[PDB]
Amino acid sequence: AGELKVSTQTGSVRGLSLPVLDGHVSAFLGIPFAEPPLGRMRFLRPEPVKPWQHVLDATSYKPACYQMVDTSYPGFQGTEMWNPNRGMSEDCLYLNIWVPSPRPKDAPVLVWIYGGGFYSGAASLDVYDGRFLTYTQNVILVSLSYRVGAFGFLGLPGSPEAPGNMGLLDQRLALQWIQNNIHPFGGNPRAVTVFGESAGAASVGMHLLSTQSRTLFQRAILQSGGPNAPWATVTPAESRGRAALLGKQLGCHFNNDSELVSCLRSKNPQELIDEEWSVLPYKSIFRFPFVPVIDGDFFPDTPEAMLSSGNFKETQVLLGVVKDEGSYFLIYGLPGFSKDNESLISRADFLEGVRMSVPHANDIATDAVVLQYTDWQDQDNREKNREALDDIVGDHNVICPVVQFANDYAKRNSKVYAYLFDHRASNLLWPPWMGVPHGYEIEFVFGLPLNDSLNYTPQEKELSRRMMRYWANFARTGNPTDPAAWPTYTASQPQYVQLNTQPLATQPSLRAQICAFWNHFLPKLLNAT
Amino acid sequence: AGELKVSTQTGSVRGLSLPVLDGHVSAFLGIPFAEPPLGRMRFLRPEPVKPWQHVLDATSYKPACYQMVDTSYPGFQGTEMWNPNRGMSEDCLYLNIWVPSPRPKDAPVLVWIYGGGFYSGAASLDVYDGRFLTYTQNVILVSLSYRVGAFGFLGLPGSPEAPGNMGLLDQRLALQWIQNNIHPFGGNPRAVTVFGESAGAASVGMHLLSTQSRTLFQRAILQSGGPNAPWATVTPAESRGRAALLGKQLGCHFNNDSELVSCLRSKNPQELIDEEWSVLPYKSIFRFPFVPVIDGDFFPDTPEAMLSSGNFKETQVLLGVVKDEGSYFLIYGLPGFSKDNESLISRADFLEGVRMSVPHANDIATDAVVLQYTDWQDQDNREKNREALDDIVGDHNVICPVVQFANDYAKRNSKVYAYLFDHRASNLLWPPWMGVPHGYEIEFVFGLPLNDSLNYTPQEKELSRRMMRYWANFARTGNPTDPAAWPTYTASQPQYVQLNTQPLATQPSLRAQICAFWNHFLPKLLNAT
Amino acid sequence: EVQLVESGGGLVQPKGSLKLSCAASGFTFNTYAMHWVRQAPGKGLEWVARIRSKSNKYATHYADSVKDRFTISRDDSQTMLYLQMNNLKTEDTAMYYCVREGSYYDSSYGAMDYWGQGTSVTVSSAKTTPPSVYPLAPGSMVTLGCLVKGYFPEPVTVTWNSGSLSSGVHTFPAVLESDLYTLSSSVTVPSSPWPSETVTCNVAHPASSTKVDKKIVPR
Amino acid sequence: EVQLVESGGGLVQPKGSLKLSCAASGFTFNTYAMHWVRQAPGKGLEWVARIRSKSNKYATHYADSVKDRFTISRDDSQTMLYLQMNNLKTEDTAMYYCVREGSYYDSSYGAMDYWGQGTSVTVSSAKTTPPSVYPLAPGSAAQTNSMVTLGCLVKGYFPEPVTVTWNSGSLSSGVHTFPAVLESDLYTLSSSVTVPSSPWPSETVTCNVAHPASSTKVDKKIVPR
Amino acid sequence: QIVLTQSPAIMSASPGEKVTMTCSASSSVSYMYWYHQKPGSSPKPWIYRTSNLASGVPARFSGSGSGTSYSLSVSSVEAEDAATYYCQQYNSHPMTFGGGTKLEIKRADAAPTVSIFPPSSEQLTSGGASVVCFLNNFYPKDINVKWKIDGSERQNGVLNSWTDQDSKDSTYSMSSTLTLTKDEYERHNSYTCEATHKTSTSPIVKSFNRNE
Amino acid sequence: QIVLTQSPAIMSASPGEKVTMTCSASSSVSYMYWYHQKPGSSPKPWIYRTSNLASGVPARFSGSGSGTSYSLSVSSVEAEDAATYYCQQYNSHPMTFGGGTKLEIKRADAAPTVSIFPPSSEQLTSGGASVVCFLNNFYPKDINVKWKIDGSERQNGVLNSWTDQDSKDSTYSMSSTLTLTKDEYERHNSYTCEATHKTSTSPIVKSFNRNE
Ligand SMILES: *[C@@H]1O[C@H](CO[C@@H]2O[C@@H](C)[C@@H](O)[C@@H](O)[C@@H]2O)[C@@H](O[C@@H]2O[C@H](CO)[C@@H](O[C@@H]3O[C@H](CO[C@H]4O[C@H](CO)[C@@H](O)[C@H](O)[C@@H]4O)[C@@H](O)[C@H](O[C@H]4O[C@H](CO)[C@@H](O)[C@H](O)[C@@H]4O)[C@@H]3O)[C@H](O)[C@H]2NC(C)=O)[C@H](O)[C@H]1NC(C)=O
Ligand SMILES: *[C@@H]1O[C@H](CO)[C@@H](O)[C@H](O)[C@H]1NC(C)=O
Repeated sequence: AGELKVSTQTGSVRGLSLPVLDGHVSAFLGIPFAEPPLGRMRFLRPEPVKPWQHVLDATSYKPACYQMVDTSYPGFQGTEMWNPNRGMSEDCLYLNIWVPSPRPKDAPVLVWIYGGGFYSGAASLDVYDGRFLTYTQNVILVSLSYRVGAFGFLGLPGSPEAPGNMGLLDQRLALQWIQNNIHPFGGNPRAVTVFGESAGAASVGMHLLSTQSRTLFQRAILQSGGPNAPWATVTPAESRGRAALLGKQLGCHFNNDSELVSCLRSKNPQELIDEEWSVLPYKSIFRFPFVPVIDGDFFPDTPEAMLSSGNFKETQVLLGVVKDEGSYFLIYGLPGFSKDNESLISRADFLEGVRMSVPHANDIATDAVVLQYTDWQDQDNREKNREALDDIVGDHNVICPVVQFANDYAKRNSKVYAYLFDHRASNLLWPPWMGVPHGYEIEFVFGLPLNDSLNYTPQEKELSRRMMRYWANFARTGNPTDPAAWPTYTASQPQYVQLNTQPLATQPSLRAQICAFWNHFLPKLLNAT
Repeated sequence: AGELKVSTQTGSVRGLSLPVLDGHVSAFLGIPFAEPPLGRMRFLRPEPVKPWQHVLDATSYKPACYQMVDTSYPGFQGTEMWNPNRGMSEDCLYLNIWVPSPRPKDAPVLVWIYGGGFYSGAASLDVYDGRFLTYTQNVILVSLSYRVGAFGFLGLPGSPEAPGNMGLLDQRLALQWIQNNIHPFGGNPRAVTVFGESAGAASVGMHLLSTQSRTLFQRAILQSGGPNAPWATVTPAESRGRAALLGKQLGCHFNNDSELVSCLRSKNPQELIDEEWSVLPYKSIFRFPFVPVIDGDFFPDTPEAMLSSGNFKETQVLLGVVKDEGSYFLIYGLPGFSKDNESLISRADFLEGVRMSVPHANDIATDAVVLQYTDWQDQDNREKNREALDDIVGDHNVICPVVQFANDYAKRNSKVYAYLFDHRASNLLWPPWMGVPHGYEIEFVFGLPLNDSLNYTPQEKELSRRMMRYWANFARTGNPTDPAAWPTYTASQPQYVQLNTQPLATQPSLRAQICAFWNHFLPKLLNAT
Repeated sequence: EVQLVESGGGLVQPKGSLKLSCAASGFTFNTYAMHWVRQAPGKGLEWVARIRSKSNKYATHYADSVKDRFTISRDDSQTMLYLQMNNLKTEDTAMYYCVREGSYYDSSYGAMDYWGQGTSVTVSSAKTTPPSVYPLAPGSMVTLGCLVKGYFPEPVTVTWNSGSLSSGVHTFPAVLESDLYTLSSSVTVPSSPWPSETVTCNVAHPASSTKVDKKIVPR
Repeated sequence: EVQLVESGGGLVQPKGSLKLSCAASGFTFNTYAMHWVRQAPGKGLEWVARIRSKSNKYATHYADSVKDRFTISRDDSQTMLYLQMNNLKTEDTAMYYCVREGSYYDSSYGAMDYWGQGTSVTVSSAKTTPPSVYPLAPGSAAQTNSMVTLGCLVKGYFPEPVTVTWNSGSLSSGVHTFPAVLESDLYTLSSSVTVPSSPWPSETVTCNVAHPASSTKVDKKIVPR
Repeated sequence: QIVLTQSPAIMSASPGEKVTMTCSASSSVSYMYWYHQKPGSSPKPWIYRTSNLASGVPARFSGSGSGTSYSLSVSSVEAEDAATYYCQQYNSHPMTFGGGTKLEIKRADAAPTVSIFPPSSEQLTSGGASVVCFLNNFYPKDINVKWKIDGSERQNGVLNSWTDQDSKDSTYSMSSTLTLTKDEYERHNSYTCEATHKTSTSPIVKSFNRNE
Repeated sequence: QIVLTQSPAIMSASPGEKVTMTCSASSSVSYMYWYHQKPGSSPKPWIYRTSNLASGVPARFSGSGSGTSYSLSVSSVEAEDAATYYCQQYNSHPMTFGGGTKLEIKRADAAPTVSIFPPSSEQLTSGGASVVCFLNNFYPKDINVKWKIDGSERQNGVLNSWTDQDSKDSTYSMSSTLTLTKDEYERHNSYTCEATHKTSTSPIVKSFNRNE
């Protein structure tokens, strides 16, 4: 210290030395990039942080943004690993940074945008700890925090009291901060590669798409998510209907549009969270209440329309999915599903499960989903019905938006690289039926298998080391390999790679036939009925 | 001879001894079963034949019913084998009989109903000669003739001047005649199996549905056809619109319904044929102008509705298809298709070919057909586009109605036997791309490979001998197998057999997934738009 | 102060029905996940059912031996938890505790951080019999006691001098012999207070609606 | 009686256009499939195109060497068959026959059962030159008795054809009209006629030569010298 | 059904001794929870999420464990610690509990204070006759009691009952009731309550006589 | 493109001889149609669908064949059978025709009737000079013709022409025209037309003299 002291455009920062394997790294945690959105500043745009004097304690993570916490199994890591580990508060706008030792000069910078369907998440999660990527890949790992729920996305377009995309603005404000302050940490702002999972990847994609938020980075990684996902965006008319119902549920009396926001700004943060899910219009799964709204400024149209027309940042993209995307979401609503049983659902249950997966669908569209996912030779097989729902939910919400993104991106000669994480853990906490579930590639990307306190196989250490290299090499080169073999993806050649405890193998089609149903035909059907 | 003399309820008959292989058979050709539908008797119900005195010359085939003849290739058997070989006349209501030697007592009787999409066909075709079936299987082969075109199916329901299903009423009148006169030939009227191909099989199905025809036979075979086929039946309102347009095209002046028929009864048979196809409402393929009409008596509802509700003659059925059902039809309209080239059609041509195959379809239904039959990884492959159309045409018009028939038949606990003829002749006259085309199982069913003047392989002789046995075992047993090989068809277990130069092999699904599209979803789509 | 008060328990015939109640206070009930846990005599703890908050859509989960026979319910306006038990079986004979689970907000997150005193449930074909309370007097220290003989079902309350006599007391667990429970309680006092000062055992058997106070008299 | 009469033929420059006509009679034209067949000089027959009836939706099929340049069409009301030929090439130089195909009703079914006499098409850059018709009479009175050979030379014409008759067609026997020979884009032809020593010069012998391309009609009386 | 196995079932330790209880899970669990239970009281939370002591739990208590193996320790055991300790898992449904561990605290051997009581007038007038015997505040728990009617042993009609160890004095107490007919009781003189316990090499006896 | 190969290209038979023409198809065809063609005439239908003679065709003609091999036969050949016979397939598009067979009928050898003609007055007055020579009604077809101007041979300016065999008399005829300038023609006297044919062992010559 030495390396534990950093002076930036906004103030001075006190670090922390952290040992990693045979060496160590430096960490700076709880660095604000904005002012606290409290009282009358709640639901507003993020105000940039007022510079401080003198040195700020950046030795501890700060609390996560107020959110709905998953209390389904309080004594289970499978659910608990995703919950806030250092508390919750409205004052939550902080970024965390991991720097190699000795401090580099112009090293690559990876910025993590966490998932949680815009209603949850924390940069402080153990699964997003940057220690291993920083030490093994000699890379700078930054993790930002962004408001979630009504607090981050209460949509009232036009109104300044709730501009609608407040959460993606918080993300933007952090990206703006990284540019103006990462070189004193030993990084290169010319090599800022943004990356995220689920809503995090939707956010990443919403940064490749929006206007004053595409110069803020060089490259992108979208893990198990896309901005054009059905759960990712909302109609300004719906976001308004949602905001008003929140008021009515909380016993508000309002005439004006800003008369609403005033009433909500008074209600306790838990009072609001406890009513947040009652706004959803249908009995559904993978549908989140307060999410990004197409306003007219941040979103000049829909991400679908934007990706189609090409209104975006043309740059290198690494994309991919897990073997079982849907399985996590099934156990949060669908009849007959549990992690505590085989979830051998009846034909009756399968049908109601389809209706909950395509909730905005009319009877003819539901019939189409049932046609593709039914074995017309073996209709009453409870194992096929379970596998079929896991596929509907995975395809509709995750894999198919990703393939449309990947096709629309190569519809510009952009080098797009696609993976499939399909190695299932030797020590996974979920039942066999759930396969390789949503979010379980992250621990491999972040180097967790290298930790001897975590009980992983030496074969799992190898794959983590490899994925860390691929992620780093892409952030460096724009090609996740080194010549002495991972190919590009186009709408024409939809090749992808298998990430597992086996040598990189190549596969030709990343669900092209089925995603043609979801992306080409299913919308067309609704435009005709 | 002696043997060549037969006395029946309608009159006496002169025969012919015919040598087959190491033995002989007896044939009686040109036996009328009705009065000639001429002058004022044209377009009417068939009048039963007035008994004759004394002996009638039944030594020569009689002419086929007036029809549109295929003159596309006058020096090619591929097309010419299907054309009338013994002339055309309105006086065409005759049946043919083949009997083994020595004359049996109560032998099985197989009645052939020829195809030709209700606008063509002849019992006198070389491919329908009963010589090998009657000698190798010791059965009695009968072939009937029925009025085709406007002559057989001018439909003005309610009107006696054109009932609407005259061709089916000719078929019926022959079935009624077989009952009253087949025992003097050495056959039993109670053991009658009715079999047919294309419109012939549709006609067989139309005799399992209409009550009055039910009592006239024991079993049934449906080869590459079903009564519920899209091209097989017409709405009484359409058949009327079709009949009126014929009048207008022929320069008729009419007010009454019977005023229209009087004008047509005067027009020369070729004058009518030359205008018959101008009545069709769309640019299409596999769509015939004058076909069976749902009147209210013969058809009390649609065959679809009847098969669904289950009001059909509950008996056992042998059904099946060829490997390339559609190929033959493609070359009669679809852009870029020929038997004289590889028919490597463009994406542009493929799309117009879809529109001509589902002609009543709106844009959303066409989109659905395009979704199922497109390789979304290789869209512009001219070989796949060719193969895809061959499949649309085969599935929509032939295979899928057959599957719905078989499913609806087994739904009512009836034994159903399913085959797939997928051996292509060593000496087939069609180009390779056309595969095993529509109607080319018939020559094997009728024993033609056994003829040394016809140049077939010894392996082809074996299969013909086998198919003849299967067809005859079924006609006698109601089960085509004998040593104790061919299982029953259910919707649950849609098993079928491969008929080829290899031991009977079993296959589990007869296009269940795709036919779920055509039979369940595609109609539903149109009921919603 | 956090309090959980169960009620509704008692003697039910097999295949019969019973509805337990639980009065909750001292916490924001509506924000908490509540549970019912049971303990058969001399045995361990068996989870019965959970009911989550209104935010977690009042989601109920049951122990398999109870699924579809028992029903867990809430009334947040009255701060009440309920357990409707139908088609009762001899196996269900136990003490039923109404338990609170610690929220994300508490140090006790996930734990059963508050348990009520319980409500005894006896599933039997046998009938309610009141106890016969007899004094035990002898014929530096004095041991007196009183026998609570031939009652059904459990429980029986035994107190000495309406609770003011706590030290020197031993109330022994009840013993069943031929569908009738017998219980005894001993009390040690100095030779000075007895018989000079009144010693009385107060026995209560609510099932038979019995309240008895017995003065231990010398002979 | 069945008749097929072609017209429209002649000399066209290369890359040029021409439209052939065919007057059909003696049959129900509209019920027949018609064809155009060509024959290059000294060569065989090459099918050009087919056009089916109105019932067979006027379906046209072409020889590949002709496929998007030529167009076969019919006008059933005027009993006419046509061949529109565009972007003409030296290879297209041939006699074009308008040919009928026997219907299902005929024994000739499928065959080319009637062919017209033809229309000559010459694709060249060379120009139209009328012929010079000269008489050939014997100069020296050789064997008289018994037969006399007279003739006439049709020199330096372009293009083909040239019509030659003797005595307006009434002199058929003893006539030899030899095929034309091209030398430096100009055709030369000769015709000989043998008659007895008695009819000549006592009876008139004339060669009637016609070259319609140059719009030339000449009658030459063979006169003794 | 994740089965939790607590061992030992019964544990005995002297005051000041370090003691460790184990909980073995049939399948791996993310955290273990502990509760303690005292006689006549409902359970109370003891340890939260493997190692966090509950409000009011003494510092001498600790928890620890991983996967399938979890434990609860006491650095220096006191009399106060006499209770049953159960482990619970809340990883999978149904949440399950172990069989428990009865922690018993050793103490100096203490002889029982035996008192015999003839049938009350009240009971006799109702037709029955019960003789009561209390053998209070003894250690160790191992005790045997026999009845003699006029010198002959009696086993029929005897109901024995025992308390759990007392947290305050580390002792155990017992009750024994000999029940016969009024008619039978009136046919005998000597009623004897005789005990066998570590503290004596000879039976510890109390008796009364109907004729006294 | 189904290629039809006719063989022999030229056939020669004496009157009364049986003769067979073949047609070989590159690929198997269902039927073969045959036509005949005479000089100065368009083709005429001869055989319908392999073996059915066309209206007016003599019974001595027959058709036969299968797959790739088809043939046309004449039992007893006559002079009127001198024509070209083409085969045609209508199995596949494009319908194709064979190269043809020239049927020539033998006959007694016949010497040519040679006639020479000086240039006409009208040609000379127009500036040119052509000498014509006809060598008519000869058999066999093999003939050679040479010109001599004042004894010296002349090859330049000579245009030869030959007819096909005559159906009526089985003969062949030839024409030969020597073209010179009026100026060159008027510089010479002897103009000689000389032929070589089977029928003579010496040249067959005709000549004239400008000064005669
Ligand atoms: C494979 O064979 C295909 C079949 O073609 C036939 O068989 C071959 C062997 C030949 O004999 C051929 O001449 C036959 O037609 C072949 O497909 C054909 O492709 C041609 C173009 O090359 C098409 O020709 C165009 O036809 C239209 C009229 O079409 C009507 O009929 C069709 C029947 O299906 C309908 O689909 C249409 O809707 C129409 O009703 C003409 O308008 C067009 O115009 C040309 O001429 C005019 C002047 O007259 C000009 O203005 C234009 O610019 C054009 O030059 C063409 O003539 C033909 O219709 C099509 N046939 C079929 C049945 O689809 C295919 O091309 C073959 N492959 C190869 C590589 O050759
Ligand atoms: C036909 O119409 C005429 C009137 O136009 C009428 O006289 C005649 O009776 C009608 N016939 C029938 C059967 O309706």
